[PDB]
Amino acid sequence: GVEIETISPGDGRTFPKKGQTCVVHYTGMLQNGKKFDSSRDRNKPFKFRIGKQEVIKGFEEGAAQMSLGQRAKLTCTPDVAYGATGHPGVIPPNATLIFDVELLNLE
Amino acid sequence: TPLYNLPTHRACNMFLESYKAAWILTEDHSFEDRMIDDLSKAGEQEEEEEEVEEKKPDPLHQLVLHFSRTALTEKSKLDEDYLYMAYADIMAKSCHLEEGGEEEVEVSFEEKEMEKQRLLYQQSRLHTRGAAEMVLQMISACKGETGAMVSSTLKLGISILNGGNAEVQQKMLDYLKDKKEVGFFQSIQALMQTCSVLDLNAFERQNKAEGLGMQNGEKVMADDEFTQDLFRFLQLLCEGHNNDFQNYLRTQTGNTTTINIIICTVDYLLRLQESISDFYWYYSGKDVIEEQGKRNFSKAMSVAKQVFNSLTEYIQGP
Amino acid sequence: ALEDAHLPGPLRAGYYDLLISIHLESACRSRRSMLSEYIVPLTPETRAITLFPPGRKGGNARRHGLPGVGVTTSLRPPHHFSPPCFVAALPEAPARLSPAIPLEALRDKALRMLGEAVRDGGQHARDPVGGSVEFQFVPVLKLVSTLLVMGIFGDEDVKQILKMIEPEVFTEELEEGLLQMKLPESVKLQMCNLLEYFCDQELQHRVESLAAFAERYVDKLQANQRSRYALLMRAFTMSAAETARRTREFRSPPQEQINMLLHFKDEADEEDCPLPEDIRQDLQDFHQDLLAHCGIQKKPQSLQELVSHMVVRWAQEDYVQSPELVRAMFSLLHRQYDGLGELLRALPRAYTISPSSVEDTMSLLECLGQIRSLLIVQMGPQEENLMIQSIGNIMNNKVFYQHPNLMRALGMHETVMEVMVNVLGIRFPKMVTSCCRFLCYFCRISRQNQRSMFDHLSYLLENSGIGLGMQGSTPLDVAAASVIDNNELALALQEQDLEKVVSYLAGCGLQSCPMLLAKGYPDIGWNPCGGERYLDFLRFAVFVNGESVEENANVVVRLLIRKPECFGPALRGEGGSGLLAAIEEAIRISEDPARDGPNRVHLGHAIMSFYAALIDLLGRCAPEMHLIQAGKGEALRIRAILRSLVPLDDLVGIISLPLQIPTLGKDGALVQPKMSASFVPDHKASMVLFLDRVYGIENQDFLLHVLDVGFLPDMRAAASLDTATFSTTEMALALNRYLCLAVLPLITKCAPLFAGTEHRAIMVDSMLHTVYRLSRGRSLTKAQRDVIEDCLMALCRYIRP
Amino acid sequence: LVYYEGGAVCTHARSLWRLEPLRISWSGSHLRWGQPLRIRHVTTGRYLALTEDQGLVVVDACKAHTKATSFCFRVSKEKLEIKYGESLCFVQHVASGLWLTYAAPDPKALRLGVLKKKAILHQEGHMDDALFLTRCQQEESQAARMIHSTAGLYNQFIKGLDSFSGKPRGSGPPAGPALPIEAVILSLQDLIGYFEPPSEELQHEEKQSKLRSLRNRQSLFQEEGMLSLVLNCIDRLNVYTTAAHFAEYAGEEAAESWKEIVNLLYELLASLIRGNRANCALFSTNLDWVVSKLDRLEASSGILEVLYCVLIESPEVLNIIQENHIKSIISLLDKHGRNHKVLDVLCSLCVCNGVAVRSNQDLITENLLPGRE
Repeated sequence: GVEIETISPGDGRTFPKKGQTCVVHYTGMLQNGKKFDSSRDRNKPFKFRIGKQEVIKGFEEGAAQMSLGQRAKLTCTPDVAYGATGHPGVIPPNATLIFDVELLNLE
Repeated sequence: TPLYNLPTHRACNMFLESYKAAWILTEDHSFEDRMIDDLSKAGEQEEEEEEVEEKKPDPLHQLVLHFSRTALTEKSKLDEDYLYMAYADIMAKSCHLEEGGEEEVEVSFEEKEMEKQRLLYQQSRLHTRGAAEMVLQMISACKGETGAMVSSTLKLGISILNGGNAEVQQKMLDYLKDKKEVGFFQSIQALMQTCSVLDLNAFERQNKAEGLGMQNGEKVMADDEFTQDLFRFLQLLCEGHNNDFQNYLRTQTGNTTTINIIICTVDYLLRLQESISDFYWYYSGKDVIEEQGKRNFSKAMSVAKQVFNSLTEYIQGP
Repeated sequence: ALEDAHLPGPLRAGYYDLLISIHLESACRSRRSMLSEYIVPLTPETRAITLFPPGRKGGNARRHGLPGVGVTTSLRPPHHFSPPCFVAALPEAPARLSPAIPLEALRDKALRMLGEAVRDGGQHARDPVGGSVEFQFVPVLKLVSTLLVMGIFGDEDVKQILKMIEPEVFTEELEEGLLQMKLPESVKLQMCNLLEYFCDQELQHRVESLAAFAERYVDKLQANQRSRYALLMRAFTMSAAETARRTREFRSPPQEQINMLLHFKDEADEEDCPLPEDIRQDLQDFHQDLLAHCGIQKKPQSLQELVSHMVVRWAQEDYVQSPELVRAMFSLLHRQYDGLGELLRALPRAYTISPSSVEDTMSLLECLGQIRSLLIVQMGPQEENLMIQSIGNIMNNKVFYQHPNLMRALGMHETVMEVMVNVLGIRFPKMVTSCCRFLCYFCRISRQNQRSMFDHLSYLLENSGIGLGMQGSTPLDVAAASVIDNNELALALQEQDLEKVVSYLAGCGLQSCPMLLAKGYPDIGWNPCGGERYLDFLRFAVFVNGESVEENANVVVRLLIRKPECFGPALRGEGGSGLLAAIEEAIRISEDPARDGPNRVHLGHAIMSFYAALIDLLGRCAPEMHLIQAGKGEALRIRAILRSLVPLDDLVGIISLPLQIPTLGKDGALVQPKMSASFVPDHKASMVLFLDRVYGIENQDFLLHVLDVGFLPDMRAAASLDTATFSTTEMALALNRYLCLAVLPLITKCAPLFAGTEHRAIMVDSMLHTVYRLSRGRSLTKAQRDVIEDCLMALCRYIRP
Repeated sequence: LVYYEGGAVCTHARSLWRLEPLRISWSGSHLRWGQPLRIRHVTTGRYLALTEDQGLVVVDACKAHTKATSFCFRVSKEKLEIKYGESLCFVQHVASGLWLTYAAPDPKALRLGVLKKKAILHQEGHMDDALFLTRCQQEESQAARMIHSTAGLYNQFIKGLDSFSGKPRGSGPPAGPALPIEAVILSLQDLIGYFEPPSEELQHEEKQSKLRSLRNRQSLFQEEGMLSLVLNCIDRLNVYTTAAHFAEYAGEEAAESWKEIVNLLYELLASLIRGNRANCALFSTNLDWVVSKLDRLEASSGILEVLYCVLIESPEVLNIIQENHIKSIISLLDKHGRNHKVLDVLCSLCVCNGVAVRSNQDLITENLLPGRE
């Protein structure tokens, strides 16, 4: 499963359903606090749809669970993540990911 | 067939090819002498610091030193170098102006002397910097392989040696005797062995192919210019009755192995004579000699004439 | 790290190189590879290009524009990048793209950084950035050069770069330029790399202007020619003059016509050329302007003067110790003097295409880019699959067979040849087959492509091997395609290459095939399958357009008799058995399935396919009837040698022996074993060709004997198989083809000999039955039916009623 | 036995023969027609001789006597001076009627594709018995002698090691004679000095000449087989784990130089293979041999240098590098410390001669980057 913990209050009562675009500003790291994604250095928000399964299922469920303008820490287990496959040179074949996500500008 | 029915792009391509073949190619531009003079100008290299002469060698000197370095670099085989070929052509054209002159009215022997001094000065501009050694290291590194590199080297050497001047003859002899290497003469012998002669089988193939409607001098006695350049180079080496070179060609003193260029020349002459005899035996029956056969005979006899002159030079001095 | 001013020099250079490698190197390399050729489309944007800038200042001419600042129309495929994201789910697979970075911001950052570096270099200080002037300048120059060659910078950016390089010469109608300050050797090398780009831009501008002028001039030439043709055709009064003018300017190949039109440079040639004075003066003015631009005619006023003066001054100022730097300066200096020669050598790669084919041309360039890029990578499975797809797209593209000249100019044949050589130096048989089939198709496209591929015929022979030849598509087949049906190329073939192929044929006949002995097939001491390829290549080399090349045939037969090992175990020496013994042994070994097995190889079929191919090669090498009649001594000698080598009785017997015939059993259709250790009529067809070339049919009695024993059983078998169920069998068509190609034309040729039969009546009547039934047969080609029909009439012309 | 060979064996050092007249004074001054003399093999030290079993053989000096090893120089098969070059001569064994000649061409030898022409001594002989003489350079003459001496000394060393191999020394020293460890180390230092790369400060021409000289010397030694002998010695010493073990099997006075001998052997191997592509290519089947020894504490720098020299010169071994090999290489950084030479080795593994090895790059990436350590 995916665990969600709030960090800052959000707008609330605005959860993206299937079929919208969403822009997020996220930072993702290993279980041992090893940063390997940060959308802030690229200075562009990550754009993704819901229902196309382009992003991993854990990230999609975590993003759809929270509301607009909310900052949330999402812990994704390797089962709902790459897990054994991982990423050569990026992610070990067994790791639990922690991603902080600030959903904004729902469309 | 008419042009006005053709598409614009194909006609444009044909126009480009025709214009390149007719207008651009036939245009003549002379820059070798001017560029050589500009490179030979020493600038401030003798005035900004008066400690050591040629502390900053002339740009032409640096160029020839770079080519000599590329020659002396140990490699499995030589490789094509368009820059080297172009620069060798430029240098040969620059130093061959007086040799080429760049019925007749009366010309004073003093005028002949003045153009001779022009030629000697032009040859000095090149051989006072290392060209005489570069043309030997090129031939040594060629390893007896025919190509544009060795052709350019032979042409540059001939342009330097025109007149058979003792300065570059002595410089070449001193370099050879100091280095005591065998690669130079081994390459010369290999290049002489891989020379071509008349081939009547290829001539018959060419005649049949041309007659059937599918002509090329490549079929019979190609590389004749290369052969003439080789024997002209040897003749210019032996020019002036230099007994030192006339004996060093026969015997390589000091070297662990020796090559007999005289015997190699005799062998090539014998092969050429056999080819000409075969051509005679083929054409004896025919009443009228075909123009192609006349051209092949002319080329073969020109090569044979060059060979004899070289031999005479070898022994003209007693 | 790019803008960190206190970082150590090594780390600074490392970070610059890392950025360039991981964000720009691949696109830069691809663009650099594509920059060699100039394929300019024919568009109004193309025709708007002029050699010299217009006189905007007023009454200004022969004023060069700023180099690298202009309109470029030659086709360059665009770059491709992918956003670096690691949150998307991770799934042959498509090739990944380079990571993306903001280029518009990066170029401005680099330009401002270079300006700051130049200002800091001008203002002398004891603490340079990076620890030294070299560490301060080299990385910035490298980044600027990479961006400039990639083409990110705009016109204003190029103007600013030119101002930075030299404010004086490159001004537009104080600050210290990068040229004036003293610099180390590395900075000089980077600046030479910078200047090479502007020299290339000048060359490209010249070639594009030439193409635009060609476009403008061709239309006027065509209109003038049409007007002159309208005048000439109407000129019926002066018939002789009209005919002479027509023969001179019209009724000629377009290339010769345009050469005659353009051959007016000399004053004498001007009178001969029918072009008008204004039309000629246009070309004269353009040629003069081209010479002025090329420079064929002390503050420097142009890039050529600037570069020449800078190189000479550098060489005078110091004795350069860097061979790379020396080569750079001298190569740069040579171009400025020989500008015209550079254009002369660059014109061959120029090409003009229609505006409607630009999309497909861009697609072809994109496909070729991947093939060029995969040369530097060691060959693997994914790379092989990518090249398979790229080659397939190349074949499916329509421009491939519509612009063979453009394909040759791009020279993709050499590229695929080097790919094949690398993979051969067997692994990747699919890659080898794809390369060979691409080369075969390229040869089949046009004759000039075949001639171009012919220059590598001998080298493919060295690359070839027994397993390589046994591959479905092989360099041996590539050479066969490059030499097939070309009389001139067959004449231009070389006895050394023929000797090499004969040596391979001899070699494959002395040992068993490694593949078969590994799979467990019994050792026979020779490779018939190996010999098939060489025999096929030899028959292609010898026979062209239905006639035998005498020289090639004589050389081949002389080598074959000089080395008898090429004849196989039989027909060689004292231990060599005859054709009858060989084919009977093949029949018994086919009847014994255990010997045929360790079945796919069918060595039993291989044994006598070898001899059939050898007989076919000898028949194609046989001399010609006109030479025999004229009595040429060499031709008579060759025919005598072939006669001694091959007896007539062997041919007659092997023709006589029958083959398996499919029937209908209890299930309604019995077995039909063909091409699988079984006799095939094609072998007998080759033998019949041999019998036609040598051992000709001249005796009526011998003709009727060899017919009644050898051909009538096959005709009756075809008559029986003519029924629908029996005609549906595949080998019935093979028998019909064999008959119509070998037997029936022989009967047509020998029809006059048939006149005056003695006691032959009932057999002649029966063969008439067979021939007529075959003529009215069903499920056969119209050409075959016509052959039988004309054979019927031709034979009837000489038979008593 | 003697045969007929071809190819690079002309330049090889096994074709050298030394002449020794039976006299003593002025032996090297002049040689006479028909003067009895002995012929010696420079590389092996065996004298040409006649035996009742075979025509031409080579025997040791102990068995070399006048009745068999004495030969002479004649001409034209005549029972009843000599130019070094441009001359031909016939050879007769002294005190025998047989003449030097080769066996009739063997069809089987041709079948085997072997040029060997086993020379057998008969009186009848042939008409190709005339032979040509040609001397060789003092460089090769010296090198063959060093090869012979080094082979003898190293064979004695290997035999000494094998003498006590398998039986611990314990208290009393091995019954075999003491190994010549001082001679071994002195010869190792001499060979390391002999195989030394040219200095970069030298001029280009002289540096290139020295490079050619070093290359041909390395080629001569490797074709004579000194490299295999060095590898055998290295295996013999690596049989023992430590100097304490080598003392328990050979004594403390012999084990005092164990580490020094091992380091000298590795340095000599690196000198022999450094810069020679042909010599480096011979290690394609010894990748395990050079990899499994990287973990040994002694001569770690030497074995790393050997691996680096092989990798930066042979493009063939990079197609044999495997995942376990790469993991073993990374174990050096993991266990020995942060050394940039290992990173240089990995960089050499990645790309060679402008050709990228995707498998090597992927393996290095996957086994190094993800750990973030």
